[PDB]
Amino acid sequence: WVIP
Amino acid sequence: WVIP
Amino acid sequence: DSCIQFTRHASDVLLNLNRLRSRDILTDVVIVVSREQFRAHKTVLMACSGLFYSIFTDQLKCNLSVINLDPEINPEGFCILLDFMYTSRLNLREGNIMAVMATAMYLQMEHVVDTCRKFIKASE
Amino acid sequence: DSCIQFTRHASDVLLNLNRLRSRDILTDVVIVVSREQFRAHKTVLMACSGLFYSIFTDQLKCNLSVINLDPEINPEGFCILLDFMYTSRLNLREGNIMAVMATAMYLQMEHVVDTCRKFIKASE
Ligand SMILES: O=C1Cc2cc(Nc3nc(Cl)ncc3F)ccc2N1
Ligand SMILES: O=C1Cc2cc(Nc3nc(Cl)ncc3F)ccc2N1
Ligand SMILES: [Cl-]
Ligand SMILES: [Cl-]
Repeated sequence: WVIP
Repeated sequence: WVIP
Repeated sequence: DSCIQFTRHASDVLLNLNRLRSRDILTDVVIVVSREQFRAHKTVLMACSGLFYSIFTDQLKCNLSVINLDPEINPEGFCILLDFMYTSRLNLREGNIMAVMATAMYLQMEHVVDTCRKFIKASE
Repeated sequence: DSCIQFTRHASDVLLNLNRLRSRDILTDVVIVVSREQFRAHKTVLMACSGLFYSIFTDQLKCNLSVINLDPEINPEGFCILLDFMYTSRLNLREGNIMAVMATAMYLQMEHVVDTCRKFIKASE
């Protein structure tokens, strides 16, 4: 999961 | 396009 | 094999499937979550959720155009997860995390259940 | 928004859609390319091809379960492109590049037409  |  | 691969293909496919959903093109099921209704594509639901995969591989249920979820399921939680299915983006907030995690457990969306568990653990 | 994003989601969705195709689950159209038949999901075809997007948004054609392609289309070229739609991988070879490029022009798959043009230019 990432900060888009 | 890339070499997978 | 000796194939070449277009990096953005999967993301571009998903973006187009979400555009079809927006535009109500070839949607083939209504998911009912108490008083709310959500239109979607069975194949996208099956590709994202272990519960929908089991439902639409059943020889009788595969033919239904309406699926009613358990009355305990929160419509906002379902909406957030449906948007995630079609976009890869999850609108996880302090005010919705419990409903989102409960919905993802029911729908059998293991990566979502995983990030919810991690975000909850961090606040404890 | 303040969403989080699961990097592998789109790729995992596409992998599952290809598993449904393998297993002939919820396929809803047959594409006929002379003597050959290919089963697929209309939504995946529309998401990848400008021609299929136009076909299945037409109020009459959206309801057809069989689509016959132009007799000039090469079945192997179509097969290679259908596999690309469901996997992001293109089996481009000296022996098939002309048929693949012609098929991608007909199907309106601009990124494929682009890599074919580049590979042809490099050999000239
Ligand atoms: O957490 C999750 C997400 C999820 C999706 C699927 N989907 C499919 N699985 C297979 Cl093997 N082939 C085709 C599919 F559409 C099954 C189980 C689960 N569990
Ligand atoms: O080279 C290409 C690939 C391609 C795919 C599509 N697909 C869709 N386009 C839109 Cl805007 N919304 C939903 C779709 F399924 C249209 C045109 C083209 N041309
Ligand atoms: Cl997930
Ligand atoms: Cl393309």
